Amino acid sequence: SETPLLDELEKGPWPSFVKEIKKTAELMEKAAAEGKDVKMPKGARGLLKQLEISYKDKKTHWKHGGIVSVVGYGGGVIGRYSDLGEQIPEVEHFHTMRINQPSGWFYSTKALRGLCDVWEKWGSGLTNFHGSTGDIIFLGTRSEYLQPCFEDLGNLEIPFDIGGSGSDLRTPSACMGPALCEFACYDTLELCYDLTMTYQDELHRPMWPYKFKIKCAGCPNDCVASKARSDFAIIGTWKDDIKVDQEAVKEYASWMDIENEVVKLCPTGAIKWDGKELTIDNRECVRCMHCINKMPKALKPGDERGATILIGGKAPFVEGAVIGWVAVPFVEVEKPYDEIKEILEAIWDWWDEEGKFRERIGELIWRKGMREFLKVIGREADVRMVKAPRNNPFMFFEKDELKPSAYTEELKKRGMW
Amino acid sequence: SETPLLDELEKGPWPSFVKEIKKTAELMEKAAAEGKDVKMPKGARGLLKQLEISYKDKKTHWKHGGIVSVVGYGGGVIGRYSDLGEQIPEVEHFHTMRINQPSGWFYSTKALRGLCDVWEKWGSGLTNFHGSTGDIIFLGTRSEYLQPCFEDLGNLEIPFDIGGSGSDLRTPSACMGPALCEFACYDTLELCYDLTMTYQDELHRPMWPYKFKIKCAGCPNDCVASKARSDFAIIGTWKDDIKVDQEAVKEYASWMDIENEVVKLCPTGAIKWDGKELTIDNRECVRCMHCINKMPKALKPGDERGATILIGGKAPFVEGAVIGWVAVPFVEVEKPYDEIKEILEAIWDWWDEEGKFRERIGELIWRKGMREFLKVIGREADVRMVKAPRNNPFMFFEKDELKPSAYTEELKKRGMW
Amino acid sequence: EGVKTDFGPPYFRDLLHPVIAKNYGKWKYHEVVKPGVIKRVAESGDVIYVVRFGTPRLLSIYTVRELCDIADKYSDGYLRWTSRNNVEFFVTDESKIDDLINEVQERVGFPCGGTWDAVKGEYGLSNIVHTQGWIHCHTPAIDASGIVKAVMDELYEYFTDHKLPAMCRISLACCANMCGAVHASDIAIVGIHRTPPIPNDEAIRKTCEIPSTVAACPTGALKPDMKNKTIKVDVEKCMYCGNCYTMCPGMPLFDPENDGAAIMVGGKLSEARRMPELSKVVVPWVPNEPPRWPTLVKYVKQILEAWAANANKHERLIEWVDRIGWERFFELTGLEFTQHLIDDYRITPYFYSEFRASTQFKW
Amino acid sequence: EGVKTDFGPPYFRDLLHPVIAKNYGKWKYHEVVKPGVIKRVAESGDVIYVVRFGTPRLLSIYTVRELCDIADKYSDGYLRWTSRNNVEFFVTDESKIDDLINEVQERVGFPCGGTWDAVKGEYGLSNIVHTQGWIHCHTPAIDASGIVKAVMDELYEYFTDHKLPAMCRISLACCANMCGAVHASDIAIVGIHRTPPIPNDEAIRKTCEIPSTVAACPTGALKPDMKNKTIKVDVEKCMYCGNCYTMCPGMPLFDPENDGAAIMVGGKLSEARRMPELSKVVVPWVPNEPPRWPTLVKYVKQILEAWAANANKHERLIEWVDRIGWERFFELTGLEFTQHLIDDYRITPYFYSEFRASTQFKW
Ligand code: SRM
Ligand code: SRM
Ligand code: SRM
Ligand code: SRM
Ligand code: SF4
Ligand code: SF4
Ligand code: SF4
Ligand code: SF4
Ligand code: SF4
Ligand code: SF4
Ligand code: SF4
Ligand code: SF4
Ligand SMILES: O=N[O-]
Repeated sequence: SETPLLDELEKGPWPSFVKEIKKTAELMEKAAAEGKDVKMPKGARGLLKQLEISYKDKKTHWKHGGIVSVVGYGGGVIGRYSDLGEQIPEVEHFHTMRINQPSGWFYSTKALRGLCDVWEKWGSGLTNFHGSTGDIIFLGTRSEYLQPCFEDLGNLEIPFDIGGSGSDLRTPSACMGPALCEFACYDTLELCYDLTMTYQDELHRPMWPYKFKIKCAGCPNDCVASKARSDFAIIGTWKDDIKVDQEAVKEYASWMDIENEVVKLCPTGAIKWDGKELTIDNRECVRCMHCINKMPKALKPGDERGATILIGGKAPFVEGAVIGWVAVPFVEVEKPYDEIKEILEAIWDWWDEEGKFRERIGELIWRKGMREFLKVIGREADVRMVKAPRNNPFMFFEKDELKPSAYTEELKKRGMW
Repeated sequence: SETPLLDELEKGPWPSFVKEIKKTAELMEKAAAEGKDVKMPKGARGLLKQLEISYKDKKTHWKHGGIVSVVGYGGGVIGRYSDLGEQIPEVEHFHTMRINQPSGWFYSTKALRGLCDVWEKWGSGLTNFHGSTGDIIFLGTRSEYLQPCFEDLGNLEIPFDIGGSGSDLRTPSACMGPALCEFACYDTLELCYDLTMTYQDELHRPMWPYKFKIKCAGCPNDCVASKARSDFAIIGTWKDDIKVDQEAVKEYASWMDIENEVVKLCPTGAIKWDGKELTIDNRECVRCMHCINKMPKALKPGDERGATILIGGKAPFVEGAVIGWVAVPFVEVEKPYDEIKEILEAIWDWWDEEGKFRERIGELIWRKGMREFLKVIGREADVRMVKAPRNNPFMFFEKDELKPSAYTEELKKRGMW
Repeated sequence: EGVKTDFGPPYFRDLLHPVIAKNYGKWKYHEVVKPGVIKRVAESGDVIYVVRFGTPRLLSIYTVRELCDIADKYSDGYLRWTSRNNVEFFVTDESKIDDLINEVQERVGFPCGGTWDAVKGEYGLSNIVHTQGWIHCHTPAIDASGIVKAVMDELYEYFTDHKLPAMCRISLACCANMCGAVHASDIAIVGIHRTPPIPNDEAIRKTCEIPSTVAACPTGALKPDMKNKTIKVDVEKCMYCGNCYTMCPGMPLFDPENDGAAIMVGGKLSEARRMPELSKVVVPWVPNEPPRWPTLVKYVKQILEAWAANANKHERLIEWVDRIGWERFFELTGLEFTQHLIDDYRITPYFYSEFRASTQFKW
Repeated sequence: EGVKTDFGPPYFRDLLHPVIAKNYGKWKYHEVVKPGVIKRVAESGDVIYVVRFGTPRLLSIYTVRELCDIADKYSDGYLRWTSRNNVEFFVTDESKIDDLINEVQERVGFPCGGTWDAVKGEYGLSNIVHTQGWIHCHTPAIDASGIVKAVMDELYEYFTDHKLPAMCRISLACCANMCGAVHASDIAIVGIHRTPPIPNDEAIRKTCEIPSTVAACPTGALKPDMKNKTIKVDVEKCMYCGNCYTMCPGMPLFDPENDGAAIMVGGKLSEARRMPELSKVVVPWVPNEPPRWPTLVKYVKQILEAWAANANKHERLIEWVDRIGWERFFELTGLEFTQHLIDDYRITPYFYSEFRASTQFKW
């Protein structure tokens, strides 16, 4: 047995990745000997053997990556070199290309086939579907194949451009929203595609202090984990009354325990049911979705729709893990999204001019404070930004908020104003 | 009038501090004119006069204090000098002396009259009953009178010592406890007296990086505000079942809305009332006092009593305001309180050794971590100490917790172990 | 001989009314009879009435002497103060309670009250814990005694009766040292500055130890100026805490026109029903306007009135907000939210939010 | 001529199944048929059946080709993936539902499931969002796809059915970089180190950019060498985050023996019933044990099996803890609380705790 540890992971009910890898090189090496235009046929097996050794050694066998991209773009290709790069010569390079995904990961078969032929010619055959950020991951290629491969993606009948990496606008992503879902408060997919197009430059050519991510969720259920995994989370919401179908409720309440499962679970006691009628107090609704989740045949999001902007989501490095906090309580979402774009560009001009090296936006706001952030985006402070007012009196005051005094004149006289 | 702004504050129904000042001035001047032995007859009126100038300028007229004390102590008197000493010489010096109060501010008239007799002779006649830390305040005397005043205090039939100030143990204080209160879980007055006398030297002779405050509350209602106002908050609690008189509950049940006022207000749902019997799931009780507070004829703290120690309570400066957090879930409080004294002395030795200039114990624990603190007091980590476990994986490990490895041998070989 | 030292406070047990000494730790129950009057019943059958009066805290020795005569007449020569500076007398003869209250009212002008009753669920406003202000302190932004007097004149009826639905503590600190309980009070008045220090180089040199003055600044606003052996302030980083002035007389930042008070709300110390909580700023600033401070008093009463009008029984301010939210809180109190109230005090560690700042836990 | 650039992804809108296209953003309701099949009814009366399968995330292009062969047979040459890396099929004629379910098992061996119904209140464990591990990443402490295949074997059952009282997300990251949803999942597996980096002085001068390496350290354990032109690591200040190694190849902290996973718990993303919450470490370290990682799998199951056994309908892991407290959580799950679990990550600001990390608010 070539792989007496990876082998024992081809066993069991859950579909094995090892069998996915074993299958690939088996079919790439068979292809090559059939005269097929394959440039890395030993792709997966190079990877297979390196993986078996790492299981033995319980350590990685990849070393730091030398900068290598495509022509004209700064990002989208993650380099990688194997520290066994001569024992296993075919893993000397095993670079990944991040490929931009169609909004909401929708595909026709045509689109995917065209993707497959390119990677089988220029890559290892191994992919990832999908990446956490959203992109399709083409897994394992060499320095002098990236450019031809991208010429080919870019000459496909259904073409694919590169995703983003490094210090740039990452590939935006969006939940299925209006494609399949009846809670969708706006067209998540259109917004995501539009944004991705508008800021192509910003995505392909890193110039920023660090990376900036965007995710679009159609309702507060947040099916793309936007608040946790993007710096700028656009979460669908509504302002008027939840729409209630009163006969529909009655149906539900023939069998479903509406009192324990809905009333007693609403976080603000906003929803009441007396056996006869369902009442919602919308002044007391925080729009958590639960009641609509429970009874989608009865309850709908209200008519006056748009989205809340949560700023600053990020993994812990350097200053701690962030679930984004309220930046813009409500914003309209209609094409070409100029209200959203004004925000985005103001934040980026400011972040580029003020940010440190590898400082995420969330961390700049923590550094510079919310008053500067709000001034930049031209919005007023709003109680909804905080869970509670400050627990200490150490407030800054604008010099113009101060009453003119002998002391203020003294400060001006000295040049301390 | 000489004092038209302060005269305003002789109006209105609340008793007036300005009438207290005026009464003192009038009667001190009258005692001195009767030939009584009064050294500062003009002290009170000069305070009055300077206060009126302060009300007009809307600012303090006291300057930064030079140092002053009684012979043998380095704490207990707060020097204070008026920036108006030439205009108003009678307040050129106006030091306060802090006088250690009896536990729970219990007095006899004989004790108080001795204090009034000595203060009339040596000071302005003005007092605070009491300073926030607990001390009697003797408000305003001269440097030359401090020592002779202290000598009279100590020679009274019921003598009074000076309290704490500076970087010392401050005067401990206590709630009335068992003297009057049926909720008391330990002898607050006795513990306070005992700590006061045990640590006289630490109190009278500051030696530490900053101040340290101890406060004794007989039960979780915390009627001395220990968790906010002392570094070391000794809070009475119990370990066994609440005691319930079922007849008395029914007595309450006849007029009180037990369900809405007791049952629904219990933080943990621990207490139930079905119209005939009351039940307490004591494993679910967090001993908040609410039910006992509500039904003191019916419910009592359990028999297995002691205290919880909360560490670190302080005002904001420098690193922020602190309500103390659980250091010691349960300790016994019995004379001569060796386990409490052991904890204290361990903390004060560590803190004296590691503390920075003007670092409170709270800040030191923030700086060094709870692991070091717990080792210092020889206690083990307990879940009751946190509200939630850490929201990140950046944990320190003891070198002895690590599996022996080639890498650990490498660290030893280099002297990094 | 040499002077006696290290003898400590007189032992309290010798200053206790004989009925209190006898029944110490053997009480059956207490019962709030009427505002200011609490009956305590011992297991022995002894009954003691504890009668409470409000005081201005600053007392004349002649007042203390007056209270002594009263205590001799009605409470056998024994009394106590409370932890909020109210004064209490102990009466065995219930037929004498009213004679006492009337004699105190008349002789020293102190009102009977400052109590509350969790049993009936009816609560008085007690005394305001406050600091020295301009009477004795060198670093105050506001006066203490004038403001307490002004606020208590306006809320007087709340002290003498049990008119509120839950406990409400009001406290005052005359600067951000916060010397008392402002940091954990239902309503807290806190003195602040709004202007940075102007380094006086000659005073800093003569009197200030530079490194420990520099380290007292919470924001990094201070740096040493080696060349001139002094300190420079970065005004962009200064939020006027005054801490550098506590350390160093060459760092004043007082401005009588811009010094003032912030109002904070929603602190809680007791465990009952809900965990303790630090107070939170809801009014950034109000000016000093001696002797009556009408703007400040007006906001304190506005806040208290809105709370008392909508609170359920036992629901203290922070609990009321737990129920309704800050959005409705700012609406019902008529207060404006501004950026000042968004917390930016950077030095405090997040992990403190994960420590258990309370004695509520399960065994 | 030059290569086409800056053209972006293809338009989702032309890649939409005809029935989905016509009825876009005009749906009436969904209705889970049974685990792995969601019924979707348009406003126009149209009915489309969405059927969900597990995928390994890592996929051969031949499996992608074979997923397309199934796609022309059962869903008109149309399919999507979900945000959790499952694959969904768009069936019209609802007899065909079962045949597809069969064929997919027959071809790629991907189980039907990963669904839940909020309406019923029966929930399935869905796929595990994971990272790259030893397959491609050069700073892992654990391997992603292996552990993922190992957990999903023992738990497999939960995926194919609806055997849970509330939603449960499991997530994995292979280092502290914490890619994926790992800081906000009900159960999280986070690769850690336990060993400080031994600097390689030769690699630093040649590859690393000193000042930004030192500046990358969250605890300040790093300080540059003036001589020498290297970086020294104060062992006492390093918590093995591995960040220095990201910025500098000469800072390895790998120790095959003392690398492992921490298990974290109690995260939440959705708003429903209770606010979003970051994950909390509840098990400090479990070893790497290729190939099954039995000890990692044990604690995961045992943390899950004990929440499942106790949680009310809709009560997610963090909501369960809201209910019992942490004292009871540790008991019931059979876990040990050690000092490692008290937070000491200094740099994070307390004020973040006062910000509203949630869309839940009133208008
Ligand atoms: C590709 C992907 C692995 C995966 O399969 O999940 C990935 C893997 C890497 N991430 Fe990431 N991150 C991936 C999504 C994420 C996410 C989640 C998301 O995007 O939705 C996070 C948490 C959200 C966030 O960004 O904070 C994430 C947080 C990080 C961290 C820490 C960021 C921080 O500020 O704390 C590093 C940042 C760094 O060192 O550059 C990072 C950087 C990296 C590097 C470039 C590390 C390196 O030095 O090589 C990764 C390359 C591995 C490779 O060769 O594929 N990655 N990373 C993920 C995206 C697939 C895609 O391109 O579509
Ligand atoms: C007199 C008293 C105010 C009052 O009238 O009630 C007081 C007054 C002073 N306090 Fe205080 N503090 C008083 C109790 C408190 C309390 C509450 C308590 O002890 O119950 C606190 C909050 C808890 C704490 O200590 O942190 C308190 C926190 C402070 C602070 C902040 C320390 C910190 O860590 O942030 C300062 C700052 C300092 O020490 O430099 C301070 C320092 C001062 C100074 C010494 C500063 C000064 O000289 O300007 C005060 C003297 C003024 C004077 O001339 O009389 N005082 N101070 C209180 C004590 C008298 C007594 O013996 O009973
Ligand atoms: C006399 C005094 C103790 C002392 O040693 O001096 C005291 C005495 C009592 N306290 Fe207290 N408390 C005293 C200050 C406090 C303070 C400390 C403070 O305010 O600075 C608080 C903590 C404040 C906080 O929570 O923010 C305090 C929080 C309580 C609680 C909680 C109320 C709540 O609902 O949260 C109880 C329970 C109750 O209401 O029955 C309480 C209950 C009591 C009881 C009823 C206990 C008993 O069984 O006798 C005592 C009669 C109070 C009454 O008027 O009904 N005591 N009590 C205190 C006098 C203050 C005054 O003159 O107004
Ligand atoms: C398929 C998918 C959308 C997409 O691919 O773009 C999705 C789809 C739906 N989600 Fe979701 N959610 C999807 C990711 C999520 C994830 C986000 C994530 O994990 O990355 C969760 C957030 C996890 C968290 O909160 O930590 C998520 C939080 C919800 C909520 C919250 C449940 C709760 O009680 O807390 C609802 C409520 C419900 O109906 O149960 C929900 C319900 C829904 C509904 C029912 C909406 C609707 O009206 O049709 C969709 C049907 C799924 C189902 O099984 O009932 N979905 N939604 C998601 C991919 C996951 C998968 O294939 O397994
Ligand atoms: S976030 Fe809302 S709209 Fe988007 S998929 Fe989830 S439930 Fe549907
Ligand atoms: S949406 Fe949420 S908060 Fe609003 S009523 Fe329904 S359950 Fe309650
Ligand atoms: S703390 Fe407890 S024992 Fe002390 S007075 Fe208050 S209620 Fe009584
Ligand atoms: S003391 Fe508090 S927690 Fe315990 S039962 Fe009474 S009300 Fe409930
Ligand atoms: S609060 Fe400030 S002003 Fe008032 S006494 Fe304390 S230190 Fe002085
Ligand atoms: S006033 Fe406060 S913030 Fe300003 S310089 Fe001094 S200490 Fe620093
Ligand atoms: S978590 Fe770390 S190891 Fe895993 S993929 Fe992300 S960067 Fe690589
Ligand atoms: S491992 Fe982390 S903590 Fe240690 S030196 Fe590197 S960056 Fe700093
Ligand atoms: O004397 N103030 O702690």
